[PDB]
Amino acid sequence: SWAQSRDEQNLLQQKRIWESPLLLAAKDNDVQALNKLLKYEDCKVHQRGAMGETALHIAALYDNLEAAMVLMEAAPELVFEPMTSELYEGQTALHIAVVNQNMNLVRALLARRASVSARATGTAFRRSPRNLIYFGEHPLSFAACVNSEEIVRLLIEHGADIRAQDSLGNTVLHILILQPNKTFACQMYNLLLSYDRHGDHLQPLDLVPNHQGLTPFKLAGVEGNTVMFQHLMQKRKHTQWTYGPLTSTLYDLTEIDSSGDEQSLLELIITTKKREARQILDQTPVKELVSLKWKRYGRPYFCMLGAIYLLYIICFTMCCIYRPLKPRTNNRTSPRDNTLLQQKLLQEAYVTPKDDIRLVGELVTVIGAIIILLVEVPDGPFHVLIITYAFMVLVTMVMRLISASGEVVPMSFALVLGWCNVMYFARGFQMLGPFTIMIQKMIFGDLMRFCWLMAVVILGFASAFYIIFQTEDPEELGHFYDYPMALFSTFELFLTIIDGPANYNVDLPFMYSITYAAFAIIATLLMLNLLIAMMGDTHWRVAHERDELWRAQIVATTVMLERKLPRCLWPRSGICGREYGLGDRWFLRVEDRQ
Amino acid sequence: SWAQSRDEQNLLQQKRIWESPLLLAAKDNDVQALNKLLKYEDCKVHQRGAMGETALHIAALYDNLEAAMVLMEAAPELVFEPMTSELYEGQTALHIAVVNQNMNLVRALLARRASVSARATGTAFRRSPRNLIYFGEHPLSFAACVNSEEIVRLLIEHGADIRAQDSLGNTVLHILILQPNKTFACQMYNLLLSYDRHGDHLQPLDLVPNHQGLTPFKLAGVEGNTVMFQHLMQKRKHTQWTYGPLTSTLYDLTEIDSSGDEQSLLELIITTKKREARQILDQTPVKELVSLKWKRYGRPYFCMLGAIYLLYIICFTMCCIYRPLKPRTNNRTSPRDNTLLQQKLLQEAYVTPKDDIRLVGELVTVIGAIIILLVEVPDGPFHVLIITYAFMVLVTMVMRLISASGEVVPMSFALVLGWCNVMYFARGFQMLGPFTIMIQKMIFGDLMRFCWLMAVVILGFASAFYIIFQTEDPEELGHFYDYPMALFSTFELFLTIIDGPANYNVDLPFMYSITYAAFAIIATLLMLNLLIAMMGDTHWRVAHERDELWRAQIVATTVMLERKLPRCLWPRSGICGREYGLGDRWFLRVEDRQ
Ligand SMILES: CCCCCCCC/C=C/CCCCCCCC(=O)O[C@@H](COC(=O)CCCCCCCCCCCCCCC)COP(=O)([O-])OCC[N+](C)(C)C
Ligand SMILES: CCCCCCCC/C=C/CCCCCCCC(=O)O[C@@H](COC(=O)CCCCCCCCCCCCCCC)COP(=O)([O-])OCC[N+](C)(C)C
Ligand SMILES: CCCCCCCC/C=C\CCCCCCCC(=O)O[C@@H](COC(=O)CCCCCCCCCCCCCCC)COP(=O)([O-])OCC[N+](C)(C)C
Ligand SMILES: CCCCCCCC/C=C\CCCCCCCC(=O)O[C@@H](COC(=O)CCCCCCCCCCCCCCC)COP(=O)([O-])OCC[N+](C)(C)C
Ligand SMILES: CCCCCCCC/C=C\CCCCCCCC(=O)O[C@@H](COC(=O)CCCCCCCCCCCCCCC)COP(=O)([O-])OCC[N+](C)(C)C
Ligand SMILES: CCCCCCCC/C=C\CCCCCCCC(=O)O[C@@H](COC(=O)CCCCCCCCCCCCCCC)COP(=O)([O-])OCC[N+](C)(C)C
Ligand SMILES: CCCCCCCC/C=C\CCCCCCCC(=O)O[C@@H](COC(=O)CCCCCCCCCCCCCCC)COP(=O)([O-])OCC[N+](C)(C)C
Ligand SMILES: CCCCCCCC/C=C\CCCCCCCC(=O)O[C@@H](COC(=O)CCCCCCCCCCCCCCC)COP(=O)([O-])OCC[N+](C)(C)C
Ligand SMILES: CCCCCCCC/C=C\CCCCCCCC(=O)O[C@@H](COC(=O)CCCCCCCCCCCCCCC)COP(=O)([O-])OCC[N+](C)(C)C
Ligand SMILES: CCCCCCCC/C=C\CCCCCCCC(=O)O[C@@H](COC(=O)CCCCCCCCCCCCCCC)COP(=O)([O-])OCC[N+](C)(C)C
Ligand SMILES: CC(C)CCC[C@@H](C)[C@H]1CC[C@H]2[C@@H]3CC=C4C[C@@H](OC(=O)CCC(=O)O)CC[C@]4(C)[C@H]3CC[C@]12C
Ligand SMILES: CC(C)CCC[C@@H](C)[C@H]1CC[C@H]2[C@@H]3CC=C4C[C@@H](OC(=O)CCC(=O)O)CC[C@]4(C)[C@H]3CC[C@]12C
Ligand SMILES: CC(C)CCC[C@@H](C)[C@H]1CC[C@H]2[C@@H]3CC=C4C[C@@H](OC(=O)CCC(=O)O)CC[C@]4(C)[C@H]3CC[C@]12C
Ligand SMILES: [Ca+2]
Repeated sequence: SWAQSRDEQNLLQQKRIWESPLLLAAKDNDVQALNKLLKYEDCKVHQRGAMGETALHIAALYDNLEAAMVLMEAAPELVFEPMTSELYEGQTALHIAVVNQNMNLVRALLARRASVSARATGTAFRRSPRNLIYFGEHPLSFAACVNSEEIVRLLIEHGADIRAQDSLGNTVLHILILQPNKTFACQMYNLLLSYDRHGDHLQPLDLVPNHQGLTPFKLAGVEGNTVMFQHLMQKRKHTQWTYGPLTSTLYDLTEIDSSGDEQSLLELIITTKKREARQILDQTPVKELVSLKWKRYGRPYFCMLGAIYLLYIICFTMCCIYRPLKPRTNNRTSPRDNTLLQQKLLQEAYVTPKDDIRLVGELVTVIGAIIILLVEVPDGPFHVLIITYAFMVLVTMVMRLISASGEVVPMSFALVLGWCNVMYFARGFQMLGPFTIMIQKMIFGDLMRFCWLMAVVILGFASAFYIIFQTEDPEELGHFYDYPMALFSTFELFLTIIDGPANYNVDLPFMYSITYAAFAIIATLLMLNLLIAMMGDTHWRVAHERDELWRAQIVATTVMLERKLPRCLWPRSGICGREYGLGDRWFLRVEDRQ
Repeated sequence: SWAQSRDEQNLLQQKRIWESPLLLAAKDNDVQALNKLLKYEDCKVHQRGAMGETALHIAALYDNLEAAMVLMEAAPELVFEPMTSELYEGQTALHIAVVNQNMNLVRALLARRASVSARATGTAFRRSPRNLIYFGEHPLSFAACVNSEEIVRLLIEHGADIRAQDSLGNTVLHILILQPNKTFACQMYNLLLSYDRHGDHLQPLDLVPNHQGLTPFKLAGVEGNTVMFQHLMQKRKHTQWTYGPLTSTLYDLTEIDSSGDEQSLLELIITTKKREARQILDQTPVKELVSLKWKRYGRPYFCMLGAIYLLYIICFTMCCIYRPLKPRTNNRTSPRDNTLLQQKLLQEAYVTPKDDIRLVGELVTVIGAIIILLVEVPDGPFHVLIITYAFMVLVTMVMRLISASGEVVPMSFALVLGWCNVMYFARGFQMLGPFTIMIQKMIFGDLMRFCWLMAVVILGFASAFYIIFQTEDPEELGHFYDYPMALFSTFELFLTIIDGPANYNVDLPFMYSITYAAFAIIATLLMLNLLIAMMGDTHWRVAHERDELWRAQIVATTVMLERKLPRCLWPRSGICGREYGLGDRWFLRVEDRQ
């Protein structure tokens, strides 16, 4: 929709050029006709195009130097004209000569005092998936992103503010981080810091945030720019001594580690969707900072919560084992009625000393399910499972108070969710950590992507198996006696967890042997070993990147564990530079051998 | 703890430099202030730093030649001063100029007669995981390890004993083996043997042991230094003739093979924790020595003990098959009482001729279990299993004497441990050898690393399955009738070795179909095929390094088999050089084609 609208405008531009003799003589290098056209009376010099363009934009756009000069002595006021469309709003001819790097034509427009502070506020210039370039809004931003060091030196001299911000708030240093050629942005970043030699009317230029509060150093980490991260990090390290093949380097940790309640660089890499951003975790101030947080104050407090959680689930288990049950009051309805016990009423539930021991163990599992809904809910997948466990304990709390039949259904969800959250505390162990990443990527990327092909095969054969045995007696082969049991039996024959139905004392239907032989080939052989082969490649991919997926679990745990525990038992990392003559900062010393 | 203490001392050094005008003028190249400071009265020349350092240490540490010379004519007695801390104790300025390779400043301190036998006995110089360098203690050791051939020639002339030993006992040749740049240590090893041209007041320098009794040749094998092993081996080989493309080389085998009761090089590579040390087993005197020990005297005596052990386990088996049993004296307690035989008392056990044949077969399995506890216990995993077997035979010996019920529990351990020690004698066969390395690395590296995630899933669903069927009659579906049977049934449904519970003649509970369908997906599909895919990569890794893992089993067997058999049936390997005019040594001839 948006692309089809944009394509009809770029074809409409080439029509309006082709119709106008003025614009066609500018597109071509036709200085002959531009003489003869401009000597006519009134000439339609200020005629508009499809993009809002003028004649002097066209000569700048097609790199026609000789046609662009003749239009400037004819009409000198075309230099001050922006494009007036919606898709190129504000773009002047000084932007177009800067992008095309027409070095001779930039000096011409600066001699005609073209404004170097004109903002290209269109929609082909926004940072968006619709646009292939994001060059900013000012001519200094366009020249820096095309790697034109001569034009950047040229129009800073003519007075381009280097501290200018576009709509997103990005300065010229934020935009250089977002460019795809990362090597040339490192040479260009240094050239723009050789300037800013002014009065420094705020904090210096590499410390100015955009509208999301990111300085250029944090934006190089959030976006995943590892080349511009290491280049910007060398302003922060500080070599103490060099003793042969040894170097004691002292890193800064001011924007990397959490100062107060602001979001630090470790909190922003975890809370972003770029897979490239998790390459910053392997960098030389950040790799040593996570190991200090984890080995000292993270792994003690994570194996302490993990052992308080085991004693909570064993206490919840034994008060589901010893739940109150009484013999059945009624008589059996049908011969298919197997239930012979029944749960007690609330009055008769607690009338013995062993019921008072259970009442203590039941108050603990209620209090612990309220504390989960005060730590977690007023704020990944184990967020949802610890909340869902906490509801199921309070759903079966209500059913004990108002005496309601069917407490086994909230308890059975609470047993298998309460026990399978012990898998959360497996990221404290390096050899057990990414096992839960394999269980995640097999469920939400292999099973939830191939169950749609199994539910087709199960519904096809369970309906065939049901009507084959629909005339038969279920007291011999009762696998398919009604339709929900034929679906459950066919799901079990698929996974080969119950044996195939056979009697050998009666004559089975003729279509049974043919249908079950076709079933056991497409279901048990072929489509069950597709899934085992799909999950075998998911295992291989995760176990290959095994140690970098564990370190992203350690960062996310330490960030979680610090913002919820009180500050008095979480010391700040590093050495404080007050009483060593280094400032107010917090340094991390790294000694290395080369 | 130790690292946080070390970091606060290296920041305290940079503060005390920055405070003192004397030390700050030495850190910088400030010969101006050092003139004006030293001309003041008393100057605090002997002022101490945070590391125990003086002013002349600082100028040596920051490579300031012009500042270090002015401090020597001012105070000439600063040359004889060690650092006085705990982390740099004994280090002089002559060590610091040697490490930094300040060639002009070393000749200055030797002109000021700095002692070349001063020991850097700190804690930043010990061989330790805390330190990134191990350079020794003397200036000759520091210069040799930084590959400075000019300083080593310089201070041997000024009288550095080349035969000096640090606290670990290492000479200058032991320290060169421990260095990470192995190629430059080979050039440096030869230069220090061009010296030792003295009276040779003990055995020569490449034969001097440290405090663990290792010469440099054995230390290059224990540490895994294969480059310095082949370089030191060429002093031992001896070419006899060269007949075209043929070479009869004669190797020495004095330190490689076991002379007496001392530990040889093959006994030290097996008994070390370096994985690098097992690369020495593929070297040209050592690869041919293991094949001679195994093909001649190892494989006969290992297939002879392996056939005496089969006749021992068949004899132990048939006296467990024919154990004394009598009909049950009591009557059945409950309908769940299935036992209808009972073991005899000791009086009535041996009263027939077939009991006298068994008594012979039972005395053999008692004697053979005592001999195991006289060969093995007065001294890897099959150490423990042959000892555990030997206890279980003597536990069930006691229970036969004092008549005690329950001999089936010591026997059942003794049957499966006695038979699975036949897998020990599978390293005598090259195609069966590393199969037991795959069984080891799957148990103690895959199962004991993923059973913690299965015991979470089994405890979650066995508790759910138990309370679903807790109101139901167990005479139809009795898989989960009490809680230890619900755990054993859920472990069996996990591994898919019993069929899923179904009746089809009664109505099962509603939560059963939902819980078992969720169980059969996460347990039988997903987490059972994780483990099969994890063990599939353990197979692939071991079968790749298949032949070098078999040769480390052959070395460890031959070492074991030689120190336990008497010497009269184990001939020494090689040809003795007495009656061929070669010494007292034992040579191994290798003929090769190039
Ligand atoms: C770190 C990892 C730990 C490792 C494992 C360590 C522990 C693992 C194992 C642990 C125990 C093993 C159980 C054995 C069964 C006998 C017990 C018993 O006497 O039960 C009695 C009732 O008991 C109840 O009713 C239980 C209900 C409440 C339990 C908790 C109360 C205190 C909670 C406050 C603090 C909670 C924690 C605080 C939370 C932070 C009666 O039972 P019985 O009739 O005698 O049973 C025989 C049945 N049979 C005859 C058929 C055979
Ligand atoms: C290298 C690999 C070898 C390959 C395989 C070769 C061997 C493999 C096979 C071997 C034999 C197979 C057995 C067949 C059964 C008949 C035997 C018999 O007569 O038993 C009798 C009792 O016998 C006993 O009580 C046995 C107890 C002691 C056995 C050892 C005694 C001498 C040990 C000293 C030296 C030990 C060695 C020294 C140690 C260094 C009675 O038995 P039965 O009542 O007639 O049984 C019929 C039962 N049925 C009727 C229900 C069916
Ligand atoms: C699917 C679920 C699977 C996992 C289930 C987990 C659930 C239970 C969770 C955790 C249960 C308890 C921990 C288990 C292991 C014991 C200690 C240990 O070695 O762990 C860690 C050290 O931990 C330490 O720091 C030891 C020093 C004591 C500090 C406090 C420890 C708390 C122990 C109880 C005091 C509590 C006080 C309240 C009283 C109850 C070692 O971790 P690592 O170095 O990173 O290992 C990586 C290397 N590896 C993998 C190769 C080995
Ligand atoms: C009421 C009782 C239960 C209540 C709580 C339980 C509710 C569920 C718990 C947690 C769910 C909430 C977290 C979202 C999923 C996490 C994964 C994710 O981050 O993104 C995922 C999108 O996610 C989805 O696909 C949406 C989920 C659809 C089904 C949800 C309900 C079905 C229950 C499910 C029953 C499990 C079936 C087994 C047994 C029946 C994308 O996948 P990925 O992981 O990011 O990458 C893998 C892709 N790769 C392979 C290409 C690399
Ligand atoms: C991925 C998830 C899918 C899982 C698959 C299964 C999910 C199903 C989940 C639950 C279904 C069971 C609910 C329990 C209540 C019982 C009512 C009932 O259904 O059966 C009733 C019958 O009526 C029917 O036959 C209804 C089924 C019609 C065909 C199924 C199409 C729906 C699937 C389309 C989805 C397509 C999307 C998938 C492909 C893209 C009762 O059966 P009866 O007792 O035998 O009565 C017969 C009367 N007679 C005796 C006269 C003969
Ligand atoms: C097969 C697996 C693949 C499936 C593919 C689909 C192809 C489908 C092909 C054919 C299906 C067409 C069925 C024909 C109708 C017959 C009518 C009838 O009732 O039977 C009669 C006998 O009839 C016979 O016994 C015929 C014997 C051959 C049947 C087809 C064998 C398929 C060979 C495949 C070779 C390999 C090909 C594949 C290679 C990979 C009556 O017998 P009855 O004893 O009285 O039983 C009635 C009992 N009842 C009354 C209770 C109901
Ligand atoms: C899980 C356990 C599995 C294994 C079961 C082990 C338990 C039984 C163990 C061993 C039982 C007996 C040996 C079995 C094989 C026979 C000989 C042989 O070929 O082996 C070896 C030669 O062995 C020789 O040296 C033969 C020359 C006679 C010397 C003494 C042999 C002892 C035989 C009885 C006299 C004793 C007197 C006491 C009275 C009984 C060949 O070894 P290889 O060349 O290195 O193999 C590599 C090639 N391959 C793998 C491709 C083949
Ligand atoms: C009472 C009856 C039995 C009595 C004796 C039996 C006791 C046990 C016998 C021998 C044990 C003594 C040797 C230790 C294990 C050898 C492995 C080793 O050297 O290093 C291991 C550390 O070792 C461990 O992990 C410690 C073992 C913990 C559990 C021990 C008892 C459990 C029984 C066990 C029950 C087995 C369960 C199956 C069926 C039940 C490291 O593993 P690795 O091999 O060096 O390399 C593989 C890792 N890789 C893959 C990353 C490369
Ligand atoms: C990897 C190794 C772990 C293996 C997993 C399995 C290990 C288990 C091994 C052995 C257990 C069985 C021992 C035999 C003696 C019987 C006593 C008994 O347990 O049941 C008794 C009940 O009491 C209970 O319910 C206790 C169980 C509570 C929860 C389990 C916590 C232990 C696991 C925590 C460790 C977490 C570490 C793992 C995760 C990090 C008797 O049962 P009953 O007859 O039905 O009585 C009910 C009375 N009623 C009739 C009134 C209702
Ligand atoms: C399912 C597998 C995954 C599990 C995930 C967890 C999700 C859990 C979702 C739901 C669980 C919540 C249960 C609701 C409570 C009902 C109360 C009741 O007792 O039943 C009533 C009927 O009620 C019905 O039959 C409802 C119809 C089916 C609903 C659930 C189908 C799940 C569809 C999933 C589609 C694919 C989704 C997944 C795709 C991969 C009474 O019936 P009854 O005959 O009288 O029986 C009582 C007999 N008793 C008295 C002996 C006890
Ligand atoms: C009455 C008393 C004795 C009961 C004790 C209660 C504890 C067993 C509970 C109370 C608070 C719980 C914690 C509350 C919140 C969290 C955060 C939660 O983190 C996540 O969900 C992050 C997972 C992810 O995003 O991947 C993990 C469980 C944990 C530590 C809980 C572990 C179990 C705790 C310690
Ligand atoms: C009464 C008589 C006829 C019985 C004969 C007894 C033999 C069957 C026993 C006695 C001594 C036993 C040996 C004693 C000790 C050892 C060393 C033991 O070596 C290890 O445990 C090393 C394994 C490892 O470290 O990996 C292997 C079994 C073996 C050869 C035993 C094999 C079986 C032997 C020969
Ligand atoms: C009656 C029941 C309860 C007894 C339980 C039996 C297990 C405790 C035993 C039987 C089989 C044994 C295994 C048989 C073979 C091996 C391979 C073995 O591998 C090696 O040592 C190879 C080393 C090398 O050659 O370099 C290590 C012991 C292990 C895992 C054993 C460990 C203990 C096991 C599992
Ligand atoms: Ca079966």
